Amino acid sequence: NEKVYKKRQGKKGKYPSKYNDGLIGWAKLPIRNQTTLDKWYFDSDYRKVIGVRQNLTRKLPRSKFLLFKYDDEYGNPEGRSPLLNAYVPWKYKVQIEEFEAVGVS
Amino acid sequence: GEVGSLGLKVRSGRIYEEPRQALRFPESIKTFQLMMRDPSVAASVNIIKMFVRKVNWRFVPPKGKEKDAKMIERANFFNSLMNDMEHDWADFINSVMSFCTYGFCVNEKVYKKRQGKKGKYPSKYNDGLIGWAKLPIRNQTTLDKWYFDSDYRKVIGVRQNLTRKLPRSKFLLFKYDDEYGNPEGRSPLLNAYVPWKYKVQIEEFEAVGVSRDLVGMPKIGLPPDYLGEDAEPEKKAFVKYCQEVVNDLIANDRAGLIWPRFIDPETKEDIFEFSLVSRQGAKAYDTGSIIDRYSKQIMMAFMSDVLAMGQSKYGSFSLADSKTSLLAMSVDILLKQIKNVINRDLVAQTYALNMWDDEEHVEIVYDDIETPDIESIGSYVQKTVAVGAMEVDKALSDKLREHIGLEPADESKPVSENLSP
Amino acid sequence: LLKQIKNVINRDLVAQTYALNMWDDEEHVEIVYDDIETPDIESIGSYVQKTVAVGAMEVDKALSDKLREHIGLEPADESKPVSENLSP
Repeated sequence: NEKVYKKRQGKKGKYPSKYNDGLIGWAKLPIRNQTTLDKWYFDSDYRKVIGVRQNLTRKLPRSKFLLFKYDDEYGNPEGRSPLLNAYVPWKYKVQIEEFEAVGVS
Repeated sequence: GEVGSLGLKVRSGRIYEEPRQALRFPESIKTFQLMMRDPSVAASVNIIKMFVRKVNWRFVPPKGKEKDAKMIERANFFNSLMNDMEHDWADFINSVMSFCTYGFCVNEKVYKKRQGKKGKYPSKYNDGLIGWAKLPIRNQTTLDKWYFDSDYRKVIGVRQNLTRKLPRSKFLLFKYDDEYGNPEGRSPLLNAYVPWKYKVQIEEFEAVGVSRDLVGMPKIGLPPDYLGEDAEPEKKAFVKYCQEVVNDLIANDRAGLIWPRFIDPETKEDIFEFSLVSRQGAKAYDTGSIIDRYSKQIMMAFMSDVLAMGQSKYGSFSLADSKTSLLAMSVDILLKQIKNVINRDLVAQTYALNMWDDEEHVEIVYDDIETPDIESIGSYVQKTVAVGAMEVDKALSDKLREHIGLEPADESKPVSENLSP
Repeated sequence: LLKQIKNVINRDLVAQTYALNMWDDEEHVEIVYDDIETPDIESIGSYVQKTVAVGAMEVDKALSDKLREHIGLEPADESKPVSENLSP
């Protein structure tokens, strides 16, 4: 979620906002989708490299976004989706269901 | 003196304890991924990780000297610096929780100095004190060889494949069931390997069998002269229509058939033969019951019956309760192991290296996974204090109130009397 | 999962908001979450009512606020109390 910071509070424009205490604030993206991120930029020895592009391309730096890790184990950016440990039952369930429907037909 | 040695296997640096080739580090990693693929194993080793990552940690001075200002300020500094790490404490617990999948997890301590920020590892507390940052972390599949020490006694050192060899005192080792002092410990998957293999085999056989259940498929019997290339164009059209029937026929409402038929005068049998393929037997073994039995055994191995059976009224997830479940007790053992490792390791290193050099150290403590049965605690207190016995003090008054979920009452703001009866 | 988001909050937006706006204070401001559903009042009700008459609990504004918030109310204003003329 690439953070976008609205500036001096005060109607003005760019990303309009209530309050006029001329203080920094947030607006717009977040947003973002997982099908756009192509490459994750590393950092020398691969230690602590939280940066990725969004491939036209919109390569973003490390400190510009929030990343949420589900079951981060080896400190990999993608983490581990809960769907990972449900692949085997699903694949078995779907095919056997599909054989049943064909069988009735 | 150590007249003997706890020589475990010491084959070629790699620990050859496990007599099965598959479950040794070069291939044990794959084997563990394969077994992790299984649903039952995944959920059983996920609930334990769940329970560990559920509780939080807060540094506490020892039983005595808890009123000393030095100990209190040391606890405050320890907690603040724990929050000062670039990876949160919960993230460290996450990285450790590879614990279950392999039985060990290395974590090289990377210290840090505030130095008024402006450094490699920025901080937020300007005191110029030593601290921790970055790794921990580390991967189990990278460690190639474990370096021993002469008589094999107390040699916790390994590489991470000039070289990248790490020293003994630079990383923490979290072993599961260390009995022979083997660095890899013993992953819980080891005593669940066999039921897993049986279940996966039978399940694959069952899936293949379901796939090849060709009972009831249409079979068309044509005379050999029909099949060919020199066959008359009409016969070719006949075969083509039979192909269309085979590939398209369903059980819709206009389902039917008009087949040619001719009982040959000789042999008294029809030549055109349309029928459904039929089997004259039944499968010997009932695979479903077998797979259910093996799944039950797998859940028994990790003592995670609550996953299938459900929450029973004879158990609970509260350690402090008298009805603690077996799996909760295992989680307690794991937490105690983590606590002891942390205490003898990095806390001691920070206490010594940073100077100070005080005999008494500060330990880390953990709360309960779930609060005990509130009603039972209330009943106990009511039936034991109104007679005397337990003396009411500040300790009970804060313990029960935090069991509710609050923090010790602020006498500065009591409740009004007007706003009451 | 809820705690995990709170942990990402450490380096991320609030720290960015705090640091960029300057200030540079040691203590930070943290985000919290409420409960998914209200706890069972009957156990809570049985607890307090049968343990304050013996002692243990020290009655506090926090106690009188959490208990009243469980129903769904807000901390009572002492300025206006409930009347007694009707209360028979």
